[PDB]
Amino acid sequence: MGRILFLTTFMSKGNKVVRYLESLHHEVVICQEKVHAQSANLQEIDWIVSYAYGYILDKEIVSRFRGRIINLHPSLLPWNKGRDPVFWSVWDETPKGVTIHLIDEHVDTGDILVQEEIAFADEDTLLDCYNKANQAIEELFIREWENIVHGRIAPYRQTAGGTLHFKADRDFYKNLNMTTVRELLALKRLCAEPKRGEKPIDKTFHQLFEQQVEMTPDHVAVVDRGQSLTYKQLNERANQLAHHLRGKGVKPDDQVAIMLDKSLDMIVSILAVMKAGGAYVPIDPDYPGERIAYMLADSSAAILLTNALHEEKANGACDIIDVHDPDSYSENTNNLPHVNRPDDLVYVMYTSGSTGLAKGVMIEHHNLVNFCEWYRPYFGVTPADKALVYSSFSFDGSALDIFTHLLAGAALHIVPSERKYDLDALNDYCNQEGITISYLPTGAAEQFMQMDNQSFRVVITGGDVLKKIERNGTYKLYNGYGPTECTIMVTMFEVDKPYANIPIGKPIDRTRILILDEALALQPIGVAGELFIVGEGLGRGYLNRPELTAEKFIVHPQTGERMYRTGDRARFLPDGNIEFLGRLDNLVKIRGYRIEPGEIEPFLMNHPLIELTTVLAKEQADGRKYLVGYYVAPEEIPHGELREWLGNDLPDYMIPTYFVHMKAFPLTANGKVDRRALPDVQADVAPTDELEQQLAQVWSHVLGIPQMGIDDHFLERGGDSIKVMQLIHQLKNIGLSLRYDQLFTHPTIRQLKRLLTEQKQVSLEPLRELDEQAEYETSAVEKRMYIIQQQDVESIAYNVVYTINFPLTVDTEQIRVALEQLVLRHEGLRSTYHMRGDEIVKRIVPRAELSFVRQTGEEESVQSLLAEQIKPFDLAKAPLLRAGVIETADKKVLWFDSHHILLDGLSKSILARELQALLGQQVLSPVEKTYKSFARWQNEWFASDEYEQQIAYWKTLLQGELPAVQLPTKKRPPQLTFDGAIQMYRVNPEITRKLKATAAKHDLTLYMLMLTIVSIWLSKMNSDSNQVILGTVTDGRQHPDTRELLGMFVNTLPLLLSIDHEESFLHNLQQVKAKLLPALQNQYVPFDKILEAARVKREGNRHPLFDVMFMMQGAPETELESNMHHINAGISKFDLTLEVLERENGLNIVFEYNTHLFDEGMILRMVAQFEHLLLQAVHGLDQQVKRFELVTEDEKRDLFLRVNDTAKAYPNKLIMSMLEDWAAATPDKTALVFREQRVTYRELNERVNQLAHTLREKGVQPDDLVMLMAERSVEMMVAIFAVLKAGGAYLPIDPHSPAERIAYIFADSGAKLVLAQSPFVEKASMAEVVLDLNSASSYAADTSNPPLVNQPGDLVYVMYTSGSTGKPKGVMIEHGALLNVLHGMQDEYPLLQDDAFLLKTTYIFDISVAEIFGWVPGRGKLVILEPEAEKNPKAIWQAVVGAGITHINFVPSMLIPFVEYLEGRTEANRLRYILACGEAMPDELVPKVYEVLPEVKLENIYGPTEATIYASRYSLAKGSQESPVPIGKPLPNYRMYIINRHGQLQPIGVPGELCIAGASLARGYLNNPALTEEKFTPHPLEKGERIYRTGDLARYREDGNIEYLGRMDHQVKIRGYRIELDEIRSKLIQEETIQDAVVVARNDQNGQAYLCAYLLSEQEWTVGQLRELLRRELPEYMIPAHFVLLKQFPLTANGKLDRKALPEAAPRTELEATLAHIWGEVLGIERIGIRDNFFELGGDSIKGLQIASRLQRINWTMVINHLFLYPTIEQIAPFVTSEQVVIEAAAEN
Repeated sequence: MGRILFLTTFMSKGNKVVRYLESLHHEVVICQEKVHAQSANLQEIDWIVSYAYGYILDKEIVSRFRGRIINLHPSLLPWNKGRDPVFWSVWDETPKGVTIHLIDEHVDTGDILVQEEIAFADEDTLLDCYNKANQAIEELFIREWENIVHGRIAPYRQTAGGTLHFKADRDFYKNLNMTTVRELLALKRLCAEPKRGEKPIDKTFHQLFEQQVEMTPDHVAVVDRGQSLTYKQLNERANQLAHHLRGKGVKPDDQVAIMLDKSLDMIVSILAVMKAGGAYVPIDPDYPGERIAYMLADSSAAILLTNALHEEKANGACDIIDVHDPDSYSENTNNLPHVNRPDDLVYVMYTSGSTGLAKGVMIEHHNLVNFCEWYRPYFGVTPADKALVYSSFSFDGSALDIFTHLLAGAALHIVPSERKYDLDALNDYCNQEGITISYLPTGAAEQFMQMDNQSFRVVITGGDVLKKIERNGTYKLYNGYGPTECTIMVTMFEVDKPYANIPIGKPIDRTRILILDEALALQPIGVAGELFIVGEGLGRGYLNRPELTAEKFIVHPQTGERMYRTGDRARFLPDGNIEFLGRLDNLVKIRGYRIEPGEIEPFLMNHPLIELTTVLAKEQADGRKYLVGYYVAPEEIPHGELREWLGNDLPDYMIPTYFVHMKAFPLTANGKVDRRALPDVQADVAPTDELEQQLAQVWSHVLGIPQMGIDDHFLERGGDSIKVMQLIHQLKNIGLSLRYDQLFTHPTIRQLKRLLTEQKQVSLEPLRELDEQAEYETSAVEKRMYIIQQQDVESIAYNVVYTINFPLTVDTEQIRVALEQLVLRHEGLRSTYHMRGDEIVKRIVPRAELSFVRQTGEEESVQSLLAEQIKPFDLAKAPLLRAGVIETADKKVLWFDSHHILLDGLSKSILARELQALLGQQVLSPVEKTYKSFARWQNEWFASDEYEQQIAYWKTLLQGELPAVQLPTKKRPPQLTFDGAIQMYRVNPEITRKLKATAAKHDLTLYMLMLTIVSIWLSKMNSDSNQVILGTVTDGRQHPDTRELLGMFVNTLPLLLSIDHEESFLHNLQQVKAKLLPALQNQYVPFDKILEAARVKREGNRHPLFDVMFMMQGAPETELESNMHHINAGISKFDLTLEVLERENGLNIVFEYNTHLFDEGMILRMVAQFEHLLLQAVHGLDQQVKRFELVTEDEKRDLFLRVNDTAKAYPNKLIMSMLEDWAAATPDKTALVFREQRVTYRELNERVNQLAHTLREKGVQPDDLVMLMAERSVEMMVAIFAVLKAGGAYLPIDPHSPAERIAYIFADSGAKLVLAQSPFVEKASMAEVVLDLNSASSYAADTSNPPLVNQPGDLVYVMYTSGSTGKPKGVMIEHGALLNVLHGMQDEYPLLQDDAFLLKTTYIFDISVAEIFGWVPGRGKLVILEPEAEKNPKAIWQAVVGAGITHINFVPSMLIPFVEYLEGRTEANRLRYILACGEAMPDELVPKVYEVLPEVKLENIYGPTEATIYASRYSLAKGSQESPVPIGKPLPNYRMYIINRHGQLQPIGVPGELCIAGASLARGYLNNPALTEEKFTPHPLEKGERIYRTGDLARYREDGNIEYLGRMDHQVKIRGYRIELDEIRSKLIQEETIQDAVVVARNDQNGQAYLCAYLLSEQEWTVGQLRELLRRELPEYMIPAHFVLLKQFPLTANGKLDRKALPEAAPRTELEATLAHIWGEVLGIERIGIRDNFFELGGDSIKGLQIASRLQRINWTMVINHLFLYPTIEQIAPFVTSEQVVIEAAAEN
C-alpha cells in the first residue's frame, strides 16, 4: 500500500515491475519530465523508483527522501557508471550484472541494496544483451520488492573503483549495436592503439645517411651501366654540392627544383639538397612542357639543378646551377652542419593532372625516416643486396627504391632507358648484375612475372590492384598500398596463396588504418567503408592549398587525431589484413545495379589466354552507362567466347557489352594503367516484322537494354520476376495478353511470335469501378483472414510490423501528415469487416483517425518498445494500421503495424514508394481502381470456365496419396503452436552471382534453383524421399488493374515436387521447373478452395498440406523500401519457413523455426547442413544428387567423439585357459549350484576333460560343428566346455522342438556327431556316431588339461536365426567376438568372487551365452535354474534370495509378470544389475521396478544375434525418467552407424538404418554366401573390415544415445501420418478391465493398412467403448478399426509377445437438437450424433466459423478455439446457454 512515483525514460518502460506494483495495491505515477521541487509530482509520495532516468534530482528532493529513492542500474557497480552500461561492460571486458541501489547526493554511488551478475554469450548481440539485462533486473526488482519496503535488505556501501562514462562517449560507436560480442571484441583488439613504447626518431635522412657511410665507406653506393661510386665518394660529392648550394642561400623548408635523368648526378643533387637544408622537387624531363611549366610556377623553388640538355626546358625562370660545371661544386668534403629538424620538408611531389589540377604533396623528413626504419628490418636488406631505380624520380616509387636501399648499405643500379620498357633486357641485366630486391609497379611486375628470373629474392608491387601472382621465379611477391600524401606506402602484404581479392596487408610501424562510413563512425569487421590513415605516415599537406589540405587532412570531432582521407573503399578481414575493394567514385549504375567495374577484373583474368584486364564505364548519348573490358592477349578472343566465360560466374549486367583486345596497356610515368589513354571503338540476327519490332522495343523499355535480339533469352539479359510482370503490363498497353507462366515457356522472341500469331484470348475487361454502395463483397483471401482472426481474437500472428530509421532532421509532423494522406488516399486503409449473417462484408468509411504515437526512447530500447505496441486489431474498426515514432539519441525509429489482410509484399512496396514520394513534396495522382471491384470480379470469376480449368488441376493433382514430410524435430505438441524464433544465413555476393549465372545459363531463375535446393534438402532429411511437398507464396495479382492497389493479394500454393537422386542436379532442376510451371499457371485459386478440392480431412497438430514454407524476395524498388525492416514478434506461422532476400548483392536466408520443435543448436546445425548442400550443388551441377551430403565434417567428428570411438584392449586368452588357471588356483571354491549339487572347479574341470579327451580321440578338429540338445543342467555346461576344449563349436538344439526343424538344421549345417541326454537320444534318430551324455561311457580316464589348440578366430558357437522369413540360417560367431563382449560387460559390470550369476533364459538364444560364459572371468558361480521354474516367478525369486544372485538377464516381456508377482514383499540382497535385451523397454515400468526393488540398477541392452548377443547399453538412472527409452552408446570395441539408403550418415533426429561394426562381429551365415554378403556390406566410412546391416530403423538424440524405432520391413504410414504404435501402449495401465495389450499393423486387399489392437481381458469389451476410450486423447488416425478378445497372448521360446501368432446417438434437449440441425445445415449430414466429432464429418476451419455464424444468427457467441477443444456437441452444450441474461424493467403510474 502506498503511492510510488515511477520516473524513467518514457511511458511504457518496464511494464512488468509496474504491473507487479499495481498488483500489490500500490499506485504508480509514471513520469518522464524534470521533477520540480514544488510540484504535484512530489506531494503525497511514499516511494520513488528510477529506471534509466534521463535527469538528475535536486538536492532538496534527495534530502526530503532519504532512503526512499531506489535506482535500477543494469550493471555490476561500481563498474560501468553513467550512460550505456551494457555496451561499455561488453567493450571494456568488465564484470557485467545488474544492481538495485539507493540515490545519495552523489550520482551512482549510493548504498547497494541488491546486486547480481549476468553472463553474455558470444553469439548474442549488444541489443540482445541489453534486453536480457533489462529482463533480469526487472525480475530482480519483482522478486526483491517485498524485502525492501519491509526493511529486510541491509544496505551496504560500494567499493572504491569501477569505470565512468558519459553520453557522447558512444558517438564513436553508433554502428556497433547489431554486432555480437565476439565480433565486438575482435574489432576492439584489431583497432586498439599500441602501447606507449614506439619511440619516435629525432633524426633526419642525411644524418642516417652519414651514419651509414661512416660504417660502410668503401661499399659501392650507386652504379650506372659501367661507372659506379662508393659511399665515401658519393658522400664527399654530396657535401661539396650542398656547400655550394648553401653558399647561394638554401634555408630550411626551402624548395630546390631538380630536373635530371636517371644517373649519378640525380642522386648527387638529391643528397646535396637534403644536406643543405632544403627539400628537392623532382621534375621529370620526359614530362610535357605544360606540366614542367606548371611545376616550376607552382613550386616556390628559385634554384634549379639541371644539365645543359634539359636547360632550355626551364625557359629561364629559376637560378639554373649546372651539375656538370666544376665551379658549381665546392671543395669542402666534410659534412654540413646539421640545421634541419624531423618536421622539415624532405621532398615535394605533384600528383597526376587527370582529376582536376596537380597537387603539390609535401612530405616531412620524419615520414621518410620511419618508412626506411620499417623497410630495412622487414625485408632484411643487407649491404650485399642490389636495387633498381626503375620508377621515375618524380614519384614515391623511386624514393622507396633509393632511400630504402640507401639506408641499409645496399647498392642502387640505374636501369637503362633502352632496357626499361623491354623487360627481356631488364631481366638479362638483373641476372647479370644480380639484383635481389627492388620495387616495380603493378603493370610492370605483372608483365615481368612472365620472365624467367633467377636473381630476384624480394619483388614488391603496388599502386594498382594486383591480380596476377603466377610467376617464373623463386622470389617472394609483396603487395604494397599507400597514397602519395601518406609517404610511399602504408600497408604491406606477403602473397603466399591465390586469392579472389588480394589483400593489401597490415599497417607499418606508427601507422593505423580505420574503416569509417560517411558519418566518421567506426565500422565492424567485415563491413566496407572509407579508408582513413592515421599516424606518422601523414605529411604536412598540399602546397599553397590550405583549404584542400583541411578538407583532406581532417581532424576527427570524437577522437581528435589528424586523419587522412584516401577515398578508397576497403574492408577489414578477420585475420587482421585489409581487403581493397576499389574507389568510391567508380561505383556506377549499370542497368539498375550500382556495381564496381573492378570486381569484374579478376573474373576476366582467370581466362588462360588473358593476362591483364581493365573494366571501365563509358557513357552514350542516351545518358546510360555501359561496361567496356580491355584485355591483353596474344590473339583476339571472340565476343561470344568471353561472354560464355563470364556468364559462368557473373550475371548479365556484370558482363561488359564490349571487349577490346590490346597488345599492351599504356602505362604512365609511375607505371599504373592509364585509364584515360585507352582506345574506344564501336562495332560492325536482326528482326523484320512489325510485331517483332514492337516486342523488341518493349523489352528495351523494360530491361533497359538499347539493343535486343530475337534469340536473346529473357533471363540471360537481366530479367527477374518483377520486370516480367512489368513486361506483361507493357504488352497490355498494346492490347496483347500474356500470362506469367507463358513467358517462362516462351523465353525467345521467336516463341513469342509463335504464341501471338495463334489465338487472341485477350479479355479486355477493365476492373469496372463499382458504384457507391452501402455494403461491398469480399475476396476469398479476406474471407480466410477474417476466419483466422476471429478464431483467436487476441492473436497477433498475422500482424505485419515494419520499421524505418530516419535522421534527427526529419520532422515527425510531416511523417504524420504523409501517413494521414496515405490513409485518406487508399480505401483499404479506411475499410471495416463485418458479419451480416453467414457472409463476410466490407464497409467503406470516408474518414478515419490514425492512431499516431510519439515516444522518446533510446537506441538500446527499441525491440521491447515495439513489442509493447504490437496489439491485436479489430477488423470492425478503421483504420487497421498503427504508426509510432520513437526518438532515440541519434536517430528516429518510425514503426507501423498493420494486419496481414490489408498489407502484404507488393502493398508494402507501394506504400513505401508513396511515402517516399510524399516525404519529398511530390503530387500523387488519385487511384483509379479499388479493392471492391477486384473482389466483385474475383467472386464473379469463380463461375467462369478459366476458374474451372484451374481448379481441375488441383482436383487431379491433390486426389491421391500425398507424401508426408518428416523433419528432425523433438516431441511435437498436441496442438498447433506458433511460438518460434529466427536465424539468419548469409550467402556472399560471389556464390550469389554464381547461382544467378548458372540459373540464367541453364534457362532457370534463382527462385527455381533455391526451390530445388530446398526440395533436395528436405528429401535428404526424409531418408531420400522421391516426392516432397512444401508451401510457397506468389503474387496473386490476377487482375491487371490491381498493381497499384492496397490489400492482401498473395496466395499460397502447395508445390508437390519429385526428386530423383539417381539423376543429375540439372535433371532435377528441369523436373522442378516442369512441376512448378503448371502450378504457377493455376496460381489464382484460393487456398481454401485448394483445401476443399483435396477431398482430405484436417484435424491434428500438423498443418493441412505442408509444414515447410518457402518465400523469396528480389531487389526492392525504392530506396525507402530497402530501409524498411520487418520485425518479427517471435511468431512462427509454420514448422519451418525459409525466406530468401536479395540484399547487398548477396542472399539473406531467414530460417523462421518453431521453438517447441527446434532449439538453437539443431537449427544452427540445419543451417550449416543447408550451406554445405548449397556449396556442393553450386559446383556439382552434373554430379548426381545421391552424392550430396548434409552432415559436415565438424558434426561427424563431434558425433564420433560423443558416441563411437571406444577402443579398449581386452585379453585374447581363451575361456578354456582362464578356466584351467582358476581351477588350478582355487580348486575348493564353489562354481556350480544345482539344487543340492555344489560342483567346484576341480571336479568340473576333470569332468570336462574326461569328455574332451574322448572328443579329440574320436576325431574333432577346430571349426567343426558339434550339436547339443541337452536341457538346463550341469551336464549341459560340461558338454559345452568339452566341445570348446575339443576345438569345435557347439550348436544348441531345443529338445522340445519338432523333428522337422532339427532335420532342417542338420541338412543345412552338416554336423559330425550329436550329444544329447538319455531321453533325448531317440529324437536324434541315431544319425552319425551319437554319444549319450548321461551314460558313463565316452569318458576317458585322463583328467589332464588338453592342449590349447584352438585360436581366437575359430567358431565358439553356432546360433541359428529365429526364422522370421521362413528359412532360418545358422550364424557363425568367433571366439574373439564373444570374448570382447564378455570382457566389456565385466569391465562395465564387475562380477567379483563373492558375486554370482543365474542361468534363466533358454540356451537356444544368444542371451543365454552371456549367462553361460559370464561367471568364467571373475571366479564366480553359476546357478543352473531348473527348466520347470522357467515361467514360475516365485521359484525364481526364491532362488535369487537363496543363492544370492547379482547379475540377471531378463526379457522385457517377462519382467512385467516378474514384478507384478512381487509387489514389494520380502527383501532381497546382493542383487545389483538387471540386464534387459530383446525388445524395447517401456517407460511406465521403470518407476514401478524402482519402487519394488529400490536397490537395483536397470540396464537396457540391445543387440541382435548377428552382432554377438548385445551391442548397446543404457543405464536407466533411479532419479531420471526417459520418455523414449533408448539403447545407449555402443559397447567398447563397437561402432554403431545410422546410415541412409544411399550410404550417407544421418544427422540428429532423422531416422535411418542402424548398422554395427567392430572386431566383435560375427563371421556370417552358415552355408549361405548370398545372405552373408547382403547383410554384411562394406561401407565407405570404414576402409577395412566389414559392417553388418542390421536392417533396423532408429534415430539419435541430443546427447548421443540411439532410440530404437523398429524393424525396417514394417513401415507405419497410417492415412497420412507416421506415428509409431508405442503411444497407444500408454493407456494400458490407466485402464482396469484390460491386463496386457498389443497393436499390430495389418494389411488388406487394396493395400490400405488398418490397425488391430489385440488386448487381454476377462470379458470381451464393446468396440464402441474401446473407441470412445481412445478418442479422448488420441485422434482418429490412431484408433484401430478392429478389436478382438484373447485370454493370453501366445509366447515364444524366449518369452516375448509373438506378433505373428495372433488370430486375424440422438439429441435430447433443445440445445442438442439445435446444434445437430446447425451441423446438418453446414456440414451436410442428416443424422448428427451427440458424440460425433466436428472434424469427423468434414469439419474444416471454414465451416468451423460457419457454425459460429449460424450460432450468432441465433444470438450465440462461440469461439473457434473452444470448438478446437470441444468438437463434440456434448462438450459444446455447457458453453451456449451461458450467454443469456433476462433483464426486465418496471412500469407503474
